[PDB]
Amino acid sequence: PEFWRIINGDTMKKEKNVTLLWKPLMKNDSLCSVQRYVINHHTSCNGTWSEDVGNHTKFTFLWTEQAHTVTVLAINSIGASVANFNLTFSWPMSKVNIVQSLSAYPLNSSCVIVSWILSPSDYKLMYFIIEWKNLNEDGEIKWLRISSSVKKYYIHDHFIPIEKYQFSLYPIFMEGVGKPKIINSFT
Amino acid sequence: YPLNSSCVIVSWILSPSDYKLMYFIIEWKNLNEDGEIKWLRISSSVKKYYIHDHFIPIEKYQFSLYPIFMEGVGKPKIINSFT
Ligand SMILES: *[C@@H]1O[C@H](CO)[C@@H](O)[C@H](O)[C@H]1NC(C)=O
Ligand SMILES: *[C@@H]1O[C@H](CO)[C@@H](O)[C@H](O)[C@H]1NC(C)=O
Ligand SMILES: *[C@@H]1O[C@H](CO)[C@@H](O)[C@H](O)[C@H]1NC(C)=O
Ligand SMILES: *[C@@H]1O[C@H](CO)[C@@H](O)[C@H](O)[C@H]1NC(C)=O
Repeated sequence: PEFWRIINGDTMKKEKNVTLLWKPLMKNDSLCSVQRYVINHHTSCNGTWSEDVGNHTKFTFLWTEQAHTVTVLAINSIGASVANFNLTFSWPMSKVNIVQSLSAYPLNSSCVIVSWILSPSDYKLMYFIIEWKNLNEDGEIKWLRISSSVKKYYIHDHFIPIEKYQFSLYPIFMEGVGKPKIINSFT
Repeated sequence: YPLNSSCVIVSWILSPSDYKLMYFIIEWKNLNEDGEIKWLRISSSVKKYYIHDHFIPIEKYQFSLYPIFMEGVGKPKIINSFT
């Protein structure tokens, strides 16, 4: 699976609610069928266990402490997956910004232009998240994972000219997720 | 200058000379990416051209108008920045 973290809370509060969302596996990716999914959490106590999420697409947790790591193992009847995606949460690196600017323009109803300019940083940079949402209705969040090597990508999605949309870019580092950049419209 | 995302209008001016000119070739090339060179034909009777194609307004595009006389190609003319 490819999980995605949703946060619904104030930045001032030290405890944040994190929701995990993943796109259902396809026939080839899961090698066919996976009967049940499991999510494991990493704790400073180093407790090894398993938590069963079910076929439900939503899972919620409350993050308070420093070092937390989540791994979504897709256990099949044969066994468990060997390679999984990875993400970290912590405070100090959530303020550093490496991307100063970005712009978004509409081509038509099928594609959107996004460009960004960033600056070199001491830590290694590998990949980025770009997602979009609608303010007219509080629907589901649509997101995509892109590489940091290429500075230019066209979003292929439906877009209503009348409705006003929100775009945002999340940076990813080994230490965690940095300061998110959210764009409203032309300014 | 681009009228919108799908139309660009170019303008020029000519002066009398001993040689005569027959047609013009409109050529453009991108800066950041090394894309294929696109060229178009135009006669000298009409002074305006409405280039219609898919364009991305954000990036700069380099334009070039070249003249033709009895002896062939003349001095290249380069347009680097949008007006
Ligand atoms: C997170 O997972 C990736 C790949 O699954 C791995 O390369 C990396 O070392 C992991 N990080 C930690 C802190 O376990
Ligand atoms: C929108 O533009 C894209 C190219 O950016 C093109 O593939 C698509 O066909 C266009 N939409 C329509 C409805 O023609
Ligand atoms: C741009 O202008 C040209 C010339 O009138 C027109 O054909 C075209 O429909 C216009 N494009 C848009 C997106 O309005
Ligand atoms: C092409 O050939 C014709 C006849 O040989 C000549 O009149 C014409 O000038 C030539 N074209 C050019 C560009 O010289």
